[PDB]
Amino acid sequence: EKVVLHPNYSQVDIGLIKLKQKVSVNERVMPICLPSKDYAEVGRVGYVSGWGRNANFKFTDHLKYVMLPVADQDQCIRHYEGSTVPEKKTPKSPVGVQPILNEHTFCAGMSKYQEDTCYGDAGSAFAVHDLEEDTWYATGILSFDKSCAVAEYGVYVKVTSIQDWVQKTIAE
Amino acid sequence: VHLTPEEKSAVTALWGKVNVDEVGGEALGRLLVVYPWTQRFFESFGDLSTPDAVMGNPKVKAHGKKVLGAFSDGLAHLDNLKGTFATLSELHCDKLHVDPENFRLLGNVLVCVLAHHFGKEFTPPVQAAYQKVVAGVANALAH
Amino acid sequence: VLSPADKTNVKAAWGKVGAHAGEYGAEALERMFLSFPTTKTYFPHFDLSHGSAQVKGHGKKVADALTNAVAHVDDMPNALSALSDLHAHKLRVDPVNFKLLSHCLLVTLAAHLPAEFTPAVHASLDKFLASVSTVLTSKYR
Amino acid sequence: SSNFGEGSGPIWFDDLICNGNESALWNCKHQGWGKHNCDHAEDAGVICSKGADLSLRLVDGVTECSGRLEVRFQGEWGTICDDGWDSYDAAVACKQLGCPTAVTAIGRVNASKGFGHIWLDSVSCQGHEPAIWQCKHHEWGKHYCNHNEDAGVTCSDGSDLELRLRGG
Ligand code: HEM
Ligand code: HEM
Ligand SMILES: *[C@@H]1O[C@H](CO)[C@@H](O[C@@H]2O[C@H](CO)[C@@H](O)[C@H](O)[C@H]2NC(C)=O)[C@H](O)[C@H]1NC(C)=O
Ligand SMILES: *[C@@H]1O[C@H](CO)[C@@H](O)[C@H](O)[C@H]1NC(C)=O
Ligand SMILES: [Ca+2]
Ligand SMILES: [Ca+2]
Repeated sequence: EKVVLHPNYSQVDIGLIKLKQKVSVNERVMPICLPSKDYAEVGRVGYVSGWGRNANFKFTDHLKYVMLPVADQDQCIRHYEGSTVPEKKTPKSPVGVQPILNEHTFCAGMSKYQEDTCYGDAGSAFAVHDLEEDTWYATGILSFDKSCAVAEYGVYVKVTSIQDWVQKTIAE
Repeated sequence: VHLTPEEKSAVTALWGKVNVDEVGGEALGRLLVVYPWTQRFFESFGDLSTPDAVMGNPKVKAHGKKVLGAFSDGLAHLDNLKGTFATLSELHCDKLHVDPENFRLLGNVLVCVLAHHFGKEFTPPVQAAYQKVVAGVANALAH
Repeated sequence: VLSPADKTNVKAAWGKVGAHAGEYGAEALERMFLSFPTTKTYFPHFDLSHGSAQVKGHGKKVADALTNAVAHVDDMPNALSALSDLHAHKLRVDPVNFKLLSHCLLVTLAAHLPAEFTPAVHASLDKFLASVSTVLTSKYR
Repeated sequence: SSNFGEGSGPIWFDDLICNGNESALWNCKHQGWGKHNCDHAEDAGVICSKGADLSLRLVDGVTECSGRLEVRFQGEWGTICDDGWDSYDAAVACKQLGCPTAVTAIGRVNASKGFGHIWLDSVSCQGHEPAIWQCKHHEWGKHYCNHNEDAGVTCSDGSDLELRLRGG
């Protein structure tokens, strides 16, 4: 029906898609829940589904997922920018392009098998399974998918940062 | 698509000299080394961390022999690949949940192994024929 | 990601490639064109027949680019920045073609350097070619 | 560049202005105790003389002053990568071993690949440094070289080099 972008979409790589009619929720279609907490604490393993490219750079025919653990924030800016200080940051990305790294984004490294997210995986939720209440939460939304296997970290924008904006957008 | 008689003859001639007991194990070990996520399906094969451990694993060699035998079976029936690989595709899709792209990766790794084994005899024409063969095998083994 | 051991293996393998790099790249281009004809749509102005001088020159250029990437393995995005911009914007080459060319380069290296294409070296060269492809396909849109 | 790993804790000094004759590090002017526009990737590390225990030697050459060049770092012998190894580096090494420096070629004369570590890479000597480690070079052990690239020198007094054409 309509698409609304984040007001600061240069700093918060988020856009919202609204369907014409509410989708029929079943065993194959079901919304993820926006977290009430911050599950992006370092070491937490979330499942990143994706429809993006695979090891042959071919868009995957079947949906896949990986269990990427969130990495230390300082290690991630240091991996892409220079030294996590604005006056010494440099375009040090192992991939050509630079991710959007700020306080609204976290980073998840590759899994134990050196597998990561590639082109076309952006927009996929960093789904985190809360074992206490057995609910799946979109801890982050994959923003930097250009980290196929060269850059060690994929950049995910924190949903809790955008949670206030999206809820205000659902109202209208 | 139908494979031309010249391409079929080239594929058969090159496969006649393929060491069935070693080439398949080499290809499977190379797949597990280059693409370490494929080691996820062979966690029952023992140590698979070091590349030397992967290539020297007896279980990996035996399973590579079985995989290369399946490749030979699909080669003898190049015109009927889905029928010959229905059971294996069902196994991989349901019992093992192997992603179809892993089959294409193993086909490419097998082509690399064949080139490594045969030197300049793996000409670009016979490589194109073998790429068609492995693409057919992977498509018949997928979905 | 390229580990220091992987970088060492790639540097050694490309060093023993040495001066044969131009014809290695020409053979890799020929293998890509024959095995995967869909990659020929990006070369409509080239003579794509076997032994073509134009394909040989482009293979020499590709191998020189790969040599520069190997020499700057720690700064590959800067080494391939011009090529990244070119392939991503002017030519709009789809990344699957980059993976096909990487596979064909690996096949050429295996066929021409069988003694030095060990599984560890094969994995390292695959990782380096994936890094090259990712740098060149990063700006694709 | 935190080559010895990334440290932990508060960075104490940022811009230390030391001319050399200081009794301790916490005696230079600097700009504060804990005031720094740094990260933990900028932790400075040093290598000292009595710890490194450096010495140079030539192994597996046709003469006592030729062959593969091997440098000892922290009690273990290692070779030198030939990347960035040129005639100035060879001259510095030859004058360091204290034997004729009239002509100082590069490349091990007939030595095979060395064994163990490869310590120095891209040594940039101006030709006047007292030894090979006062020159500008990459960090000890930080390189992607194999032992096929072992650097060497050929210290000769411009007298035993002979050239001729044979077979024509
Ligand atoms: C690409 C062509 C392939 C062929 C022709 C092939 C063939 C076979 C054959 C003949 C078997 C034995 C079936 C049985 O024992 O009942 C098998 C099982 C299996 N395959 Fe494949 N395979 C291929 C690719 C792959 C790949 C790429 C993977 C993993 C990434 C894989 C993982 C497995 C596993 C885990 C088993 C069962 C192991 C066991 O029974 O102990 N296969 N496959
Ligand atoms: C590792 C992968 C690759 C490398 C190192 C590479 C390198 C190069 C280099 C050095 C040039 C010369 C550009 C110039 O001199 O201005 C070039 C041009 C070009 N590349 Fe690639 N390339 C790669 C992948 C590909 C692939 C896979 C394709 C197509 C399937 C492709 C299509 C082209 C085209 C169409 C040109 C223009 C040549 C011309 O107009 O004459 N590239 N590439
Ligand atoms: C490089 O050449 C030198 C000189 O011929 C070799 O050193 C000689 O080795 C033989 C052993 O076969 C000794 O008897 C000589 O006394 C050695 N000469 C000197 C001056 O040391 C050396 O072994 C060669 N290195 C190789 C072939 O790797
Ligand atoms: C955009 O940024 C401004 C200030 O940087 C902030 O006040 C505003 O809340 C941001 N937008 C949203 C939707 O939060
Ligand atoms: Ca400062
Ligand atoms: Ca060198």
